[PDB]
Amino acid sequence: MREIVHLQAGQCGNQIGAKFWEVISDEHGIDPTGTYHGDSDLQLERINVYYNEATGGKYVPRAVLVDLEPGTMDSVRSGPFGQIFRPDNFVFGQSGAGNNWAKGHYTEGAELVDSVLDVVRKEAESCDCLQGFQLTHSLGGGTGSGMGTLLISKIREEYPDRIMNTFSVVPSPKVSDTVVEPYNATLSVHQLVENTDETYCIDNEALYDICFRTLKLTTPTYGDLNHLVSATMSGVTTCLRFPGQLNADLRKLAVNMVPFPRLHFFMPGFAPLTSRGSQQYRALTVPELTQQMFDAKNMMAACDPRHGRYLTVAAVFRGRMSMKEVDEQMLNVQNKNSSYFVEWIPNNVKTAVCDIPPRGLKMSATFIGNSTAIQELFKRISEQFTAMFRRKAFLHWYTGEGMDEMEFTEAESNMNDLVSEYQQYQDA
Amino acid sequence: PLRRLDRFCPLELPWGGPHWKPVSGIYSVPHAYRTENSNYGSLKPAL
Amino acid sequence: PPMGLDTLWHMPHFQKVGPHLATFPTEADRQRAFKAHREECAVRQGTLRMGNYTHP
Amino acid sequence: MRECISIHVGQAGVQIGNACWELYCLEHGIQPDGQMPSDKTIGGGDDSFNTFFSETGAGKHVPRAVFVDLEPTVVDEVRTGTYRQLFHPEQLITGKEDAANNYARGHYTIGKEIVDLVLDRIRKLADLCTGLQGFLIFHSFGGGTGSGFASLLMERLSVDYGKKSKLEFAIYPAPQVSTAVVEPYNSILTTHTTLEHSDCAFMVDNEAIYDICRRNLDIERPTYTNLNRLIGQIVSSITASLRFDGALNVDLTEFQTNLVPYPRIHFPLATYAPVISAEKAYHEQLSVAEITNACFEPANQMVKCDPRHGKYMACCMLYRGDVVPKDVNAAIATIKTKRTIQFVDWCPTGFKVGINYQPPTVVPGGDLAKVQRAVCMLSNTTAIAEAWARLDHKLDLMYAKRAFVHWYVGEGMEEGEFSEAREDLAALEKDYEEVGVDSV
Amino acid sequence: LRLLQRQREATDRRLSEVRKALLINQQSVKLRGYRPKSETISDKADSMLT
Amino acid sequence: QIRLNWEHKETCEMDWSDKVEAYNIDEACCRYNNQSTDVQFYPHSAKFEE
Amino acid sequence: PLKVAQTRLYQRSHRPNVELCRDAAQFRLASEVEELNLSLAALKEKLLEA
Amino acid sequence: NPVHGLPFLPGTSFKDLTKTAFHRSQTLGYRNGYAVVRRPTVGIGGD
Amino acid sequence: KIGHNVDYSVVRLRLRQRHPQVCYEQAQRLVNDWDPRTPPR
Amino acid sequence: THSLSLPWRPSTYYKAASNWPTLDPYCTFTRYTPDD
Amino acid sequence: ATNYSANQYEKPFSPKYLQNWSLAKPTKERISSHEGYTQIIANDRGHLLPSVPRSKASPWGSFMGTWQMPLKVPPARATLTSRTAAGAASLTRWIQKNPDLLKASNGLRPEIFGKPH
Ligand SMILES: Nc1nc2c(ncn2[C@@H]2O[C@H](COP(=O)(O)OP(=O)(O)OP(=O)(O)O)[C@@H](O)[C@H]2O)c(=O)[nH]1
Ligand SMILES: Nc1nc2c(ncn2[C@@H]2O[C@H](COP(=O)(O)OP(=O)(O)O)[C@@H](O)[C@H]2O)c(=O)[nH]1
Ligand SMILES: [Mg+2]
Repeated sequence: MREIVHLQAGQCGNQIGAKFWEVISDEHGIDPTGTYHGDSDLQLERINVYYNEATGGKYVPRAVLVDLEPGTMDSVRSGPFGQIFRPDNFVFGQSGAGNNWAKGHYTEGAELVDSVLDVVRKEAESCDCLQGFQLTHSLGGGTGSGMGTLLISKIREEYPDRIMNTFSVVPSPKVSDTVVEPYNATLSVHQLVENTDETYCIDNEALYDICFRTLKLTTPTYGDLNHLVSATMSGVTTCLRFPGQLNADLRKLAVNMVPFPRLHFFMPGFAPLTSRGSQQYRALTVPELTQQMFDAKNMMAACDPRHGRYLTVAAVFRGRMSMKEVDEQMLNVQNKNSSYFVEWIPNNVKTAVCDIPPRGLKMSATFIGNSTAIQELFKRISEQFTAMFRRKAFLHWYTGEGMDEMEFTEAESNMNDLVSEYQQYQDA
Repeated sequence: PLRRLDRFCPLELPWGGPHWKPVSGIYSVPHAYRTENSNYGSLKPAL
Repeated sequence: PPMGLDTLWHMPHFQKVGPHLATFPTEADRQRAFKAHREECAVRQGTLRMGNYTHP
Repeated sequence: MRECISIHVGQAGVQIGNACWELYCLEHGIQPDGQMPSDKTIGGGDDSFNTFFSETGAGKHVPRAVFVDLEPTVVDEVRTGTYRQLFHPEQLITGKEDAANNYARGHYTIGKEIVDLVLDRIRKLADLCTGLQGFLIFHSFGGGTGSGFASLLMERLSVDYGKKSKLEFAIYPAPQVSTAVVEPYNSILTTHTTLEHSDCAFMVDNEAIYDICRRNLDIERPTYTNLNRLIGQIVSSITASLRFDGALNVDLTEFQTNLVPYPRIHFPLATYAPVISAEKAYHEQLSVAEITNACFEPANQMVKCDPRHGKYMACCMLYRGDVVPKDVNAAIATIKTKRTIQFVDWCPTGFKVGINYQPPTVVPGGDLAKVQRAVCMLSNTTAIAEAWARLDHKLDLMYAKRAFVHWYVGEGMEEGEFSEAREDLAALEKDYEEVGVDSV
Repeated sequence: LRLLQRQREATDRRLSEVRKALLINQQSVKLRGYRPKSETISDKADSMLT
Repeated sequence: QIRLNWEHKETCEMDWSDKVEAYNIDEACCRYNNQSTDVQFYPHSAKFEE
Repeated sequence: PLKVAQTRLYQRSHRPNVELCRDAAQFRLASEVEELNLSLAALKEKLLEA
Repeated sequence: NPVHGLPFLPGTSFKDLTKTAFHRSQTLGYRNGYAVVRRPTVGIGGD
Repeated sequence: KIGHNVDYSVVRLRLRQRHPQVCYEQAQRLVNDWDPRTPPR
Repeated sequence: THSLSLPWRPSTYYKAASNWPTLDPYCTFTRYTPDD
Repeated sequence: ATNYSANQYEKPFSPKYLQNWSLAKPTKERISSHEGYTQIIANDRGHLLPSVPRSKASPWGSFMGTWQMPLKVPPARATLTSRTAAGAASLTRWIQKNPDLLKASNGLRPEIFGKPH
C-alpha cells in the first residue's frame, strides 16, 4: 500500500544491502530458503513494504542489485541470504569503473542504464501505491558514485513526486581509500544536491570509532560496520511496517527536517549500543537512550555537533514507552543546550513512537539530525579538491573520457554556495 | 610432504554457528509483540 | 673525508630542452615556485636536490 | 569473467612466467598435467581458475599465456619440462635467431617477423575471454627481444585494441651492476617508444632484490629462480582480487587511475613487505603496523632508489590474509605523521587500499615463510629521477663518442632516433621536476 | 681545513631551529583564533607575530 | 642387480595399487550430500571402526 | 545426514589392507552418528510431550 | 561444538579463523550474447 | 576569562617547545586538528 | 592409535602385520552384525 | 556489407558482448525510407555504366600490412590535458602525420580530447 523500491550500486552499496536485507528478513521472520516462519501476525501484515508476493508462502525482496563488474555480487550471492534475490534483478556489465566517476557516468554506465531502468519500472509499477525509493552507495568510487547518480538523475525525471533517499558513505578526513576520491565526492555531491529529498551521510572512521570505543571490538569486520548502517536504515521506515502511538513515515520526516530545499544532509545515529560486558551497567530507559543518542561519540559522521547549531532533530523511538518521559527528555535536551540549537525554530525535535522493538531489546531509537556542523565535511572535501584542481592533478583520466573542464569548476561553485548557505543560518 | 597444513588448518572451531532464534528469550520482553490499542477493552494496563 | 656525490655529466646539447607537462596555473606561479625551490638546494639531500631537509 | 592475458616476452619474461604459472597452478588445484586431481563436487566446483585458465570440454585447463622468445633454448626447457602437458603447444612461440642485446633486431628486422603470429595467438586467446580486463606484459629493459619486441607488441596492441589496459612488469637496469654494455641504448629507446603506449609500468631492479635476498632472507649466493618467485608473488598479490573474496576489491583498471597522476609519469615501484625467512618469522609478530612500516623502509624497496631523495605522489596498497581494516586505517594514519616520509601538496589523499582474505601460498622449495599477512605496495615517487639521471649519464658517455651505433645504424634504424629519444627523456627529466615543486 | 668545515652541520641544527620557530609561530597564530569573536580583534600581539 | 631392482619396483607398485583403490573409495565418499541418492541406512557394525 | 554418515562409514570399511586406518575422518563420522542420535532423541521426546 | 543462539544485534558477529580457502565462483557470467545467472552450488572456498 | 586562558596556553606552549632537543615530530603533534579554511570566493 | 575404545579389536592389524611384517605397532559401534 | 540493428536486441549483438575485444565497425541505427523503384546503374558482369559517378578510393580495400604500417605509430588515447601547448601541438601533429594509417580499414582510432594552454 506504501511500497519502497530498494536500489544498491557498487561494492559499498551491494555489501550494505546484503546486510540490510538480512536484517529486514530477521525483523519480518524470513528463512534463508525464502519462506515465512514468523511467530506473530504483525510480521505479515506489512510485509509488502519491502517484499513481493510469490506462490507457496514465499517472498522476494524489491532489490535492484546494480554493479558495473559482477565480482562483488558473486560473493554477495554465495552468502547465507544471497539466494533469496530474484535472478533477473542482477544487472551487470563486463568492464568495471576503475574508480573513475567519468567512466561510470558517461562511458560504462550509459550502456547499462537501460536495463536497470527497465527493472526499476517493472518493480515500481507492480506496486499498489509507490511511497518512495532507497539507494545505498558510496561517493568515493566510480560505480556507486558515477552511475549511482545517473540512476537518480533518470529516476527523478520519471517519478518526480516520490521520496528519494540516499544512504551514502562519504569520504573520511584522515585516511583515504581512493586517491581520486575528492573528485568523485565533489561531482557526486553536486549531483546529490539537486536530485535528492534526503541524504544520510556516513563516515567509515566514525563507524570504526563506534566499534572501538562503544562496542570494544578488537577486530570489527566490514559486516559489523554494515550492521549499524542497516540498523539505522530500518529505523527510519519502522513506522510504515509496524504500528505506533505516534506514526511518522519518510514523508513526515522529510517535511519536519528540511526547512530549506538545499539543506537535506543528515547525520544518523543508533541509540542502544552496549559492549559485551557492560549490559548489566545500563538499563533500557528513555533517559539512558537519549543520553547516548545525542552524544558526539555516537554519531555516524565525523563532525561533532558543537561546531555548529542543530536545525532539526528527529528520534524514531521503538517499543512500549511512556511518551510523557519522551517529551520531558526531548524538552530537557533543548533547554539545557541553548547555544547548540537555532533560535528561530521554537521546537527543533520531531518525535515518533512505534510499539514493536527490535528482537531481544525492550526499546530502541534512531537518531537523525540536521546540523549546521555538516559544513566542515564539505569544507574538507572542497579544500582537498582545490589542492588537486589548482595544478590539475588527475584531470587527464576524466577529460579523456569526454568530460568538460568547467565541470569541476561548476561542482566546486555549487559546493561552496552550499557551504555559504549553511553559514547563513549559523549566525541567525 | 606437508602440502596439507598450508591449504587446510589442522583445527576446528570450538563453537558452532550461533543461530538467531532464541525464541523463549525474544518473548521474554515485557508485553512481547503487544501493541498499545490492545489495552482498550481489557483489564489493568501499565508500562 | 669523503665529499658529497656529484651531479653527473650530461651534454650541453640536451640542456636547452624545456618541459612537456605544464602543471601550474600561470607563468608567475611557475616563477614563484621555482624561485622558492632554488634557495633550499644546499639543505636538501640527494642529487638534483628534491628530497628531505637533511635534518640536524 | 575476470580474465587477463599474460604476455611473457624475452628470457626474463619466460623465466618469470615459469615461476608465475607454477604458483598459479599451485594456488588453485591444477596439477602440472593440466587436470584436477579429482572432482570432489558432484557438479559444482569453483570456477576461480577462469582468471588464468581456460577449461576445455572434458577436464583440462589451459593457461591464457603467450611465451615469446627469439631463441629456442629458453622455451625448449618449458617444452620438454614438467609443465609441458599443461601448456598448449601453439602458445609457445620461438624464433630461430635471437636479437642479441640489440633493440634494432627486436624492433625492425627480426622481431617484425613473428609479430603477426603473436598477434593472432593473442586474438585467439582473447576470443575465449568473456570479461577481459587487460593484458599483463613481462619483459626487461636491458635485452634485445624484451626491449624491442615488447615495444613492437605495444605498438600493435594500441592499433588493434584502442584504450585497453596494458600493465607492465619491467626489469629496470641496476645502477652499478649490469650484464650488458649496450643496455643504456636499449633502455632509452624502449622507454621513448613506450612512454605513452603503457597505462602503467611496474619496475623492479635486480641488484635491489639481491640485497633483499641477502639481508631480509637468510640465503646467500642466490640464483634467478629466487628473484622470479618474488616477482611471481608480487603479480599474484596484484591479481588476487579477481579470484578471491575481498573486503575491498581492486580492479586492474583502478591502478592506472590511482597511481598515474600525469600522462607520462607512469613508473611506480613495487615492494613486498613481509619477505623474511622462516627462523626470522619464528621470532617476529607480523601485525599490520609492522608490515605497513616495513614497506616504507628504504632498505626493503625492490628498486635501487632511495625514497628519501624524492617526494611521494601516489601509493597503492594491497593487503592479503588475516587483515582487519581497522588496523590498516590506524597504520596508514600513523605513516602520514612521519617527516622522513614526505608527500606532494597537490595529492592530500595519496593512498588506495585493498584487502583480500586469501593468505599467500607457500611454493615448496621457496625460502619465504608462511605468513598470515602480506602487503604489495606500488608507490609512484619523484625519487626515480636519480635513476633516470644515471641512465641519462650512462647513455651520454657512450653517445659522446658514438660507440656501438654501427650495430644500430646498419639495420634500418637511423641515427636521428637516438637524438629524439634522448631529447624526449631529457624533457621527461624536468617533467619530473615540474611536479616536485610546491606552489606557494 | 676540510675537517674545519665540520661546523657545516652545526648550522643545519640552527636552520632546523629556525624552521621550528616558524612552525611555533604558525601554531601560536592558529591557537589564538579559538578565542571568542569579541576577543579576536586587531592587536599589537598579532603584529608582533607577523 | 636387475632382479633386486624388479623386486623393489613391484613392491612399490603393489603399494601404489592399494593407494589408488583407497583414493577411489575416499573420492566417492567425498561426493555425498543431503540432496542426493546413492545413500542408505546401514546396521551399526563393529567393522565400521576396525 | 544420518544416511550420509552411515554410507560414508560403510564405503570406507571396504578399503584395502594397510590403509584401513584410524583417520580423523573415522572419529568425525562416529561423532556424527552419536550427535545425530542425541538430537533425534531430544526431538522425539519433545514431540511426545507436545 | 555446542550451538548457543543469540539475538541479532548490531554488535554480535563472531568470525571464523580456521578458514584458508576464499575462492569465489563465476555464478554471474555471459554467453553468446546474453547475461546468464546460474544457480549457486558452492559457497566461498568451494564448500 | 576564556581569552585569558587561551593566551596563557599560547605562552606556556611557546615556552615548552622552544627548549632544544625538541624534534619536529613532537612539535607538529601539539596543535594538530584539521580545520579547513572557508570557501575560496 | 590415539584412543582406547573399551572393546579393543586388534585382529585385522594382526592379519595385516602377519602378511606385511614391516608394519609398525598398534599401541595406544560395539557389536557385530550376523553378516559379519 | 552493412551491419543493421536488431532494435530491441542490439545489446546481445553489441560488438563487445560477442567476445570481440578489438575495435569494431559502428552499426546503423536508422534506415532511410525511399519511394519509387531503382534504376539499373550496372550491366552484366557488374561493370558500372560510364554515366554513373565512381569512388576515388582504390578497390581491394585499404588494409595496412605489418611491413606497410608506419614506424613510430601515433597515440591511441592522446589526451591533451595538462600539457605544454608546443608539446600538445607536437603530439597532434604526430597524429596527423600519417593519413594513410588513419583511413585504413584496420586503422588507428585516436581520441583527441582536452585542450592545452
Ligand atoms: N629477474 C630476472 N631478470 C632476468 C632474468 N634473465 C634475464 N634477466 C634480465 O634480462 C636482461 C637481458 O635480457 P635477456 O632476458 O637475458 O634476453 P632478452 O630479453 O630475450 O634479449 P636478447 O637475448 O637479446 O634476445 C639482463 O640484464 C637481466 O637483468 C631472470 O631470469 N630473472
Ligand atoms: N564505510 C563503508 N565503506 C565501504 C564499505 N564497502 C566499501 N566501502 C567504501 O567504498 C569506497 C570504494 O568505492 P567502491 O564502491 O568500491 O567503488 P565502485 O564499486 O566503483 O562504486 C571506499 O571509500 C570504501 O570506504 C563498507 O562496508 N563500509
Ligand atoms: Mg635472449
